[PDB]
Amino acid sequence: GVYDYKNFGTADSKALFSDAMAITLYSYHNLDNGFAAGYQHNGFGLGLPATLVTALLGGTDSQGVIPGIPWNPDSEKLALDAVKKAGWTPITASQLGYDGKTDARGTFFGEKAGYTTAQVEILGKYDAQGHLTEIGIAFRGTSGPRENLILDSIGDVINDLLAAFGPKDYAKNYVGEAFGNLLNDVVAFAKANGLSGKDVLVSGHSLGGLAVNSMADLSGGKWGGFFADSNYIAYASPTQSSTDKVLNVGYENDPVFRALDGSTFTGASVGVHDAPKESATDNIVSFNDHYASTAWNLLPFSILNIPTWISHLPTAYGDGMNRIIESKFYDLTSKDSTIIVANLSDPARANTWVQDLNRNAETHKGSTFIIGSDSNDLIQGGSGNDYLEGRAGNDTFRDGGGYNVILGGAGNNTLDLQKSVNTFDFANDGAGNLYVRDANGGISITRDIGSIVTKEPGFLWGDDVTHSVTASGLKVGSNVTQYDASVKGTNGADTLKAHAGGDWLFGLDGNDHLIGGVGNDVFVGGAGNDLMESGGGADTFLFNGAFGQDRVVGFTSNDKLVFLGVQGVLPNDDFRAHASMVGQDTVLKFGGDSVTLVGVALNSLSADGIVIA
Amino acid sequence: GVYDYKNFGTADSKALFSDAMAITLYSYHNLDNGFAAGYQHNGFGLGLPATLVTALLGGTDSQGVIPGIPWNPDSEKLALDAVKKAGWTPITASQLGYDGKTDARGTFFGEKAGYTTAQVEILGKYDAQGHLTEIGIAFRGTSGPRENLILDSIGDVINDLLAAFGPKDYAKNYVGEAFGNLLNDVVAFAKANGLSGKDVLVSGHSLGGLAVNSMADLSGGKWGGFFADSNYIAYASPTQSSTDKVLNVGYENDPVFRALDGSTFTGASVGVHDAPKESATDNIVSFNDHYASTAWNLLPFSILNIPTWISHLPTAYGDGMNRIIESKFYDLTSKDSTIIVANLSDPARANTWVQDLNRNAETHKGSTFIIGSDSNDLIQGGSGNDYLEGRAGNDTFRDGGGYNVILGGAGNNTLDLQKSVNTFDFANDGAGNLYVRDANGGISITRDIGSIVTKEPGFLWGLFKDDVTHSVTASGLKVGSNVTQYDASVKGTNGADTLKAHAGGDWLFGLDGNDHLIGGVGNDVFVGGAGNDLMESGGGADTFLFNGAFGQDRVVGFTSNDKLVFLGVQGVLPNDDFRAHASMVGQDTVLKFGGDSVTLVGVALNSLSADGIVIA
Ligand SMILES: [Ca+2]
Ligand SMILES: [Ca+2]
Ligand SMILES: [Ca+2]
Ligand SMILES: [Ca+2]
Ligand SMILES: [Ca+2]
Ligand SMILES: [Ca+2]
Ligand SMILES: [Ca+2]
Ligand SMILES: [Ca+2]
Ligand SMILES: [Ca+2]
Ligand SMILES: [Ca+2]
Ligand SMILES: [Ca+2]
Ligand SMILES: [Ca+2]
Ligand SMILES: [Ca+2]
Ligand SMILES: [Ca+2]
Ligand SMILES: [Ca+2]
Ligand SMILES: [Ca+2]
Ligand SMILES: [Ca+2]
Repeated sequence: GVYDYKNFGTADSKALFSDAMAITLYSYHNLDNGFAAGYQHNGFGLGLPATLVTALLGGTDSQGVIPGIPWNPDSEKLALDAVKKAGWTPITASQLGYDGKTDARGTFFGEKAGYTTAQVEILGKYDAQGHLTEIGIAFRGTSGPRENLILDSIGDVINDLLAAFGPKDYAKNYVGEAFGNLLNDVVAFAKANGLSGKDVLVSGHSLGGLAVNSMADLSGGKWGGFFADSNYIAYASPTQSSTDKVLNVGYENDPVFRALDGSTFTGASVGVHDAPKESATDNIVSFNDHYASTAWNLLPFSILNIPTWISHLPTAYGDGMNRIIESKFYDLTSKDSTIIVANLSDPARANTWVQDLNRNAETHKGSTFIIGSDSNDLIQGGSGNDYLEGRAGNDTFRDGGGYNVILGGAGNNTLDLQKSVNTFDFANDGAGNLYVRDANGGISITRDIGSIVTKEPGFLWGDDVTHSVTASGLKVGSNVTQYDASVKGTNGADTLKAHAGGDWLFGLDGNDHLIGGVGNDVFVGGAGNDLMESGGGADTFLFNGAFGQDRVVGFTSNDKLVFLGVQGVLPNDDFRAHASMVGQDTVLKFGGDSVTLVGVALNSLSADGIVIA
Repeated sequence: GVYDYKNFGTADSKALFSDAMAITLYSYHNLDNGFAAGYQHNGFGLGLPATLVTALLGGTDSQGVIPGIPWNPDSEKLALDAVKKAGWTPITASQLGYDGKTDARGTFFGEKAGYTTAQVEILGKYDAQGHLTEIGIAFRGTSGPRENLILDSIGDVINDLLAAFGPKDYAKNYVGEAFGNLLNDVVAFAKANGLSGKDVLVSGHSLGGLAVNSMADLSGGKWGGFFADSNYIAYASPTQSSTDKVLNVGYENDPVFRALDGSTFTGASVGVHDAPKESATDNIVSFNDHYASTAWNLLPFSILNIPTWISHLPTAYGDGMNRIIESKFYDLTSKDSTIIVANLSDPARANTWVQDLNRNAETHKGSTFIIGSDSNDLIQGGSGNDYLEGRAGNDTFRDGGGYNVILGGAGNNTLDLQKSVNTFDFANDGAGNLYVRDANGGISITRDIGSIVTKEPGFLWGLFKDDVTHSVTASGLKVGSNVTQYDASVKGTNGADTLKAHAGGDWLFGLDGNDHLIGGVGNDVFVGGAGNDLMESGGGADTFLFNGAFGQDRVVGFTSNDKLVFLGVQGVLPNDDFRAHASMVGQDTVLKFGGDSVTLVGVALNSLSADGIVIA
């Protein structure tokens, strides 16, 4: 998964992640709530003035920067309710025996001159019998309490500037100078509750992402080494620690994120700074109204260009990245997977195609994941290999080519092929998958998409035609575009045999024996350990999901293997990364799943006969 | 005067400038009205969020950036009405026979791709019979009509960036590209009406300042040389044309003003770029809440720090610089005079002293002018020479020493000396001038200050200090039963007088008329006043005060232990010493200040020393 961490598996990494996000969101106390709401209703162009009104005064359903407006919700109490729902309760200065500053909310404040506008939250996770099981440490980014916002922010900005322009280790020592004492009292508190360093999660966003990396840098030497094996997940940090301890998560179009290298100011710092970084997720795009805008991007991408900071705001971090966590494609992803997160306003969502523009960023490689919203989206895949997820709402998909998985989600979803129905082949396995094969051999596996739009010039001489996806073909009323010749199996073990003319063969679940003929067949073994025999001709073998340990017989020169939505594909992996000889057979391994090409020598294979997506 | 332009002289360059400002303000259509009104109420600190709310939404007495809010006044009708009160009526596309684009307000829009967000107003002044007498051309700075604010602003800023980072001469050609055809129609429309270039005023703020400079650069060679003798007054321009045609007016703490040199982006462009520039007013400060604030100024001054942009906003340009135009000190000032303008919010004004902090600027030289508001101000003159102006409102002054003029204005005004009354001498000519002399000989001439505050030794034998308020009366400073006496005086009349000092030493007040002031062996202070006066020392260590239009005077007996003091006199350029004003005429040294002069009978110029001739 993109957020895999240390040697925690997929699931434990995600749980860690969601906690870090939750405690990071709490540390801001819903300050950008008003912005988020104003933006969602108004956008970031014509209606940007109105978005900004809401950023300051919120509305009936949001609180902006100004406190005590009666018709606003109590966003701060919602912020506390939210963190508790996640399992976290602030630990009082009283429980730690801390003699430093806190405010009425229990927020801890930096200890030394020049660090007094620093903020951190210390939080506990308690079990059923009420024992402490985990400590959360969330460092607040730039900004402070609504009561002292401007003055507090000015302090933070001096600190930010010192990170870039001051003592060489300024950023590294930030947490030592700000919370050295608080953290000794935290070490004592954990000990007293039977907790070690492994039971501590450290998070924060922006300046607080800097703090995360600071503590990681200091953790080997300070606090008696107690925090050395703690969990560090930082969001939108300008810096990266010199350790291997920190997961640095951000949107590649957030200009704050990785602004420094790892704390060095460079020429890149005030422009695009998108070089690959070991600690960072390199390729996550917040597809927001700014990113999508042609007008906005006539201006230079720069941390100095304030409008670009929309991509920095923490609510879109929490909302967009949560949907990456929930995604059906999640386990396909890794740290540097290209992922496009639908983050448009309501009015831009109505007329803007979410797509990989690759704006202001190094060239994206490998497959692309586009993650929709729970509202009606317009999603456009590229000409390469795509994973498009609609989620809820009535979504419409386009895609430019290659090898794709398109999941409609809930709602009434539509795939717009933009071309004549006659340039495609359709098949359906009877188990919720519609296969679309285009004139170039690219295959899309589609689910929950009930309408296909095609352009028919020589029926509508100037021309969209809408086909329903049914068990008997694609239908325009009573008129049928037939699926390609198929043999459908069951979720039991089946023997399936192709006709001489070629068939799509659908094992579905169970260990199936698929017997090709002299024709060009398409083999979909399905889940389970399948035996597939070519029988001659130019055959396609397609592998998707947790496909099993398959055996392929009679595979030749003119045959194609297709891997799509399978485990362990690093950006731009080719077949060689997954292939070995075992005996006389070539095996291709994808996570725990495998294909054995019986009697085929590794050296006879060509990347053009082997598609990895 | 600070805004003297070409050879129009004091008064006509003032009226020119007020015209330039009036049309510059119109071009913005009151876009910053809600900010100005928000700032005045809330300030720029704790109140900054509320200030921005008003900037966007206005209120019941202002319109912010957002159109169509029921309870706002029509700030765009107010702007039209204001430009009309100023004499101007926008000229229509039909009158010009212009085939380009205009919007519902008559505003003209740029002509070519990449200039479509440029805006200009073309206006006409008409006489009593309705004949065109003048054309005004007012280019809009960054921003556009409210209906399209953001997208229009993005275009403008792209233009700003190309001014710095684009083709050489991008700024020079901007008006050529944006409005080349419009200008041809304007030439033809002016010729049609009997006008030449000299009847054209060109103005604009920010990017419109850049546009003033572009048009000046191009005027020689384009549109047939027609506007080569036009009038060019640019506000807050980041650039300066390569010509001698443009008055570049700006606040020195405005980060946009002079950002480029004169079109070149340098290291200083992103910081302080306060180098003297021939075409520009180098030393005018907007004393606003940002400038005042120690916390804000922790942050580096840069066009890249958006808060510093408070000093850029047009209403504070119109309002501050109008007070400059109106000042009783106006005609003392020149292009590079140090001038501090009171621009504080209502909450900042009650507790912040207006003073020359010299923040984020080259060291200020010469006398300092501090201009107040029509509210109650706190004004702090420096240890050098100051001209302090309260205007209306109940004002309070402090001043750190030197030679000063302090005009209280209307209201109940107070001079706070911050030390014992015993360290000052006081004199009064009976004509409204109260003179305050400190322990070092520094003189302040004050008018319309009815209260003097002193800090006196108090309880426990001076451990504690008392603040005592004295009333200025005919017989002295008075506190209850205690009178602080004026220094011994002889007062003349507004006709010709002969006045004689007693040997103990007197202040000799000639007043109007040509007076004969006879000093004695004591230390006298001579104030010939208006008219041509004859003043003889008599010996001792004497002081001769010259202020205003002091006439042609003759001083006899001036020696090495005497002192001349020029205060509030014409033609003192920043940091002038006497040598810029001194010549020999036969046996006599002559000092000249505009049309006024002092002749030091039989003193040789080369025996003089700056110690004995104070110029302020
Ligand atoms: Ca803070
Ligand atoms: Ca990237
Ligand atoms: Ca694709
Ligand atoms: Ca959706
Ligand atoms: Ca859907
Ligand atoms: Ca089966
Ligand atoms: Ca199977
Ligand atoms: Ca076959
Ligand atoms: Ca299988
Ligand atoms: Ca504009
Ligand atoms: Ca200056
Ligand atoms: Ca002074
Ligand atoms: Ca006043
Ligand atoms: Ca007289
Ligand atoms: Ca006289
Ligand atoms: Ca004498
Ligand atoms: Ca005289």
